[PDB]
Amino acid sequence: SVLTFQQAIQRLQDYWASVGCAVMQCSNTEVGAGTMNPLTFLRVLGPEPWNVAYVEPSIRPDDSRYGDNPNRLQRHTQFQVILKPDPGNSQDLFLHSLSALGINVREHDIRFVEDNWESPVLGAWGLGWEVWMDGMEITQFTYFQQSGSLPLLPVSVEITYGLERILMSLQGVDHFKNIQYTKGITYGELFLENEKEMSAYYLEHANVDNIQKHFDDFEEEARSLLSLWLPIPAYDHVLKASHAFNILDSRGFVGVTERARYFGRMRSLARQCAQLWVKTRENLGYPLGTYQEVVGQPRAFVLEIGTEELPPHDVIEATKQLEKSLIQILEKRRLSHGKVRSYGTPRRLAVVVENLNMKQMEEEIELRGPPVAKAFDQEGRPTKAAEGFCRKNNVPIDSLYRRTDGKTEYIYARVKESARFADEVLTEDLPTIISGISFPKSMRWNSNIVFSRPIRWIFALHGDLIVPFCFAGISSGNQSCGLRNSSLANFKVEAAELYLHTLEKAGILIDMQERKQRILHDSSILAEGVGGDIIAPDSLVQEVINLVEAPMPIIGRYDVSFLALPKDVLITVMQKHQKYFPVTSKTMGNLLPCFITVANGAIKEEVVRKGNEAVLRARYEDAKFFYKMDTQKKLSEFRDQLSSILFHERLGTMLDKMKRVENTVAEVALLLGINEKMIPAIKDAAALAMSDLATNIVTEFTSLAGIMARHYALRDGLSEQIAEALFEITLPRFSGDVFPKTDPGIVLAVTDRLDSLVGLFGAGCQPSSTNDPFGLRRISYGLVQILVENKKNFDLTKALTLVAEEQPITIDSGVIDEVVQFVTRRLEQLLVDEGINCEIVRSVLIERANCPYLASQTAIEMEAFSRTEDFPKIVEAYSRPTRIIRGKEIGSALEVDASVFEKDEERALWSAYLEVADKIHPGVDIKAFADASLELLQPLEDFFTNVFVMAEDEKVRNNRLALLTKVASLPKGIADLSVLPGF
RNA sequence: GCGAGCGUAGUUCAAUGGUAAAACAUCUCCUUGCCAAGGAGAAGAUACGGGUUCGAUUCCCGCCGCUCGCC
Repeated sequence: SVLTFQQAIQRLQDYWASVGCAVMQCSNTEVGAGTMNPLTFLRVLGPEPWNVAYVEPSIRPDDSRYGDNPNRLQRHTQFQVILKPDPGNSQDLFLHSLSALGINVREHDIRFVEDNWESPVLGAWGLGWEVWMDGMEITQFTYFQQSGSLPLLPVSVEITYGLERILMSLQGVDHFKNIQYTKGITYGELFLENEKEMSAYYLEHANVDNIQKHFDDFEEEARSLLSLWLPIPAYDHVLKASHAFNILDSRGFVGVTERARYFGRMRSLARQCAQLWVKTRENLGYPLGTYQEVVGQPRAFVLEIGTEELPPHDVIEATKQLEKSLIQILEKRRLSHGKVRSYGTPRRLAVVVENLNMKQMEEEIELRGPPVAKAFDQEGRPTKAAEGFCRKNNVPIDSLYRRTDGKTEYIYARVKESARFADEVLTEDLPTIISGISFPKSMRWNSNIVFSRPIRWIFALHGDLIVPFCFAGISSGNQSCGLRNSSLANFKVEAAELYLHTLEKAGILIDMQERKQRILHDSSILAEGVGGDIIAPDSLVQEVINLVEAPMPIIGRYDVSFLALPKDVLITVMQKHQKYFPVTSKTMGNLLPCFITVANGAIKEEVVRKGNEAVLRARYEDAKFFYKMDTQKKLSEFRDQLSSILFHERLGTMLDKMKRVENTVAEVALLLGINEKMIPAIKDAAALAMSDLATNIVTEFTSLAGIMARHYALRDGLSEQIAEALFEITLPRFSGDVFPKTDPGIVLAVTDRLDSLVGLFGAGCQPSSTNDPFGLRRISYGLVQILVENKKNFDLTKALTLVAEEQPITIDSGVIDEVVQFVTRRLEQLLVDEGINCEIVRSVLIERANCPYLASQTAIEMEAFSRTEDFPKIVEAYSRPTRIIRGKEIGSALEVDASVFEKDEERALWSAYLEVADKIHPGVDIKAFADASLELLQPLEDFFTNVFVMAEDEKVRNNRLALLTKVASLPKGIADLSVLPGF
């Protein structure tokens, strides 16, 4: 029959005992996971080999739900296996485990989807995958690299089965209380009331001060026993203190600001138990050993680097910096070739260079060295440089001559190219090619070489002969693994020109652009067989392509009564978590009860559809309960939960922040010049803002912040524009998203971004680093795009003098004069990379930098004027009276008068100044300026020609100074003309 | 938190294994004087430290600053 719950264990722990793991027992203290058991956190540190495997429950109380939802339990059993050192087969033993416990691995769909692991409390992290059998995540698989705070050597492999998410799939059961434990008895009929009334304890009746005391008591005892040098009890007390913190957090007694203190209090206990254990081991001497460690026509050249499953976006950025790094070094070494072409797959990165040469080019080239001054001399030609110049080239020293190299120097000679057979060249240069590829996250598995996933085979051939070398303990050869668990899981390719034809004879489609066209072209037949078509945003196809090797699509049905949910929760479940394709009927274009999934390989396609249909019958069944729990109360009541989300420590939660916005959004609608008959209809849509952030859905689907506020608002019976404005307080959410277009949608999206700037700035967290906490870059970058894309006239130095007045911490006039600069630099960077010149955007941003729309308007309109032949007339016309007045003690400020203006050309210059200054007002555009100064430039050169400005008289020489101070100051407000070149 | 790319006169930019160039700015000499303009001349730099090589601005390592993605 089927596997019961105890046979699963009785077979897993004897299979893993045939391999060689010791089989221990669980602990006797409450833990939350398995990786914190005393014998997998302590005993991975050191040189000590530790193959072990055990079974333990895990108790985490904040997941207690009275035992009703069929997936979450407050006490669930695991199965943990740790292998140190990494044996090498570490994921071909796993798939023998699976078919050992009665699974048919040639029939289901086993997928290795990447998921890293990190935990700051223990101070550990590692890289690895999670295993999807028919859509269900069943197992985690990790290589460790830190533990405590000291790096690991050698690294450990951790495999952690979860034995109640496996047994519901292997048995056709939807609710855990129907799982057959042994022949006759059920799982519910053993653990139901423990599930039911330990929840009431961890959830309602836990005495919450006799735990607050026990936390500190355990902390003190573990800190004391770390001074008699006793690691064992000094860690058990850490275990039973981090337990008592969990049933504090569950009861809700931990506020919002104590968590950052509790985590710190308990992290430095595990951080310093580790350094004691690793030493008390080595004072014994490590009683468990120690870990120490030809000429012919051209032929093709193929190089493949097998791997274990890379992420979906480490194939794309590593199939480029390999082909480029090969293109360079093929010609750096004087070798000729043809059509070079790369490829990719989750577990191989191939490159093909066609008809590669057989020898180097072998031509003689000139080469000039040091000048005749340094090396050559009269009767002293060889000093110390000529010999060094001929030694590295071994040409005889009397084979040199001179050339007019600028100054008729630099003696030189010829050299040779030294043909080297094109297969002893690559031996020297390939390892530094393969070692060149660099990723953001990277591993170590058996040495100090770094890569993103372990390399398992290298297939590098040329013609018929093998290019021999070694990288990371693997000697290159001519074998390759095909589609896993098939008849061609290992083949050998003879000649490098029948590589591709052999590869696709084992099922693999390696050409990346011909997997997209066999996904999106066998999905359409399915979607049209039912009546509709797919929804494939090309940010999802680029991540479904690189999860598969030989694709195969399948349609599946889910229930119709789930169609009452919002459309944008159905599609987000089906896309961002399971990676499916929704289906919409192309007549009346809303959703249908179908989905399309992409299997991988030789699949039964009768069990995988039936297995996938029953996972999003469960995720939908949870989201529907959340939704029905969220329509129990009117939306205006979800505000008063907001006071339990942290924003920043010394300034507080989110409820106070949204409190500080209703009181200022009544003026930012006057700075932008918004119509009067909408300043009412904004403010009531300002109290409801950011309310959905405490909802039940949005805590689960944290990407629906903003959608599931408009959905509730419209349903409650508000206006349309209120609900629509309740959505664009979040736009834009990343780089390249739509901006707020409606009128009351700008006010709020601007008023929020003013606060999150002025508060975070005037309260310590300044971005002065390469480190970016709190995202102060994009928050400051979006505030200028909401304006330059929307034709709005703003004042950055008045709004920041008014949205800083509200904060709880005091804001002095000096700290808002750096926010303006941190915004202006961002505007300059936005403006330069639009194909603008760099010198004009620094001559408009000196006084037009306040209103970010007029600046971006008048900096594009100034370059086109700079390229016309009036720029050199104006930039000089205004430079003749600003240099001549570099300081001569002009004291009588205005002085522009006819008191004594007995000058000849003054009487015709001041008139021109008045008739132009009557046009140029402090906000004029650049063209009226550029046509109003061209007629002023002549009386200038008719004034300077005659009048001797400098003082031949004592008092009356200030007219002649003010009359030019004015003509010099006219462009104050339009452009700072003393920076542009050509002055 | 991690990666990626960068750093040359005062501002912008060429070059590369072995006399670091040019533009604008600055200075002096000219005089239908003080501004501008046309002419001659002069001075001025590889962020910093370390490594090989006879010689590194260039190849290698380490420190400081800047810009950009993810967290």
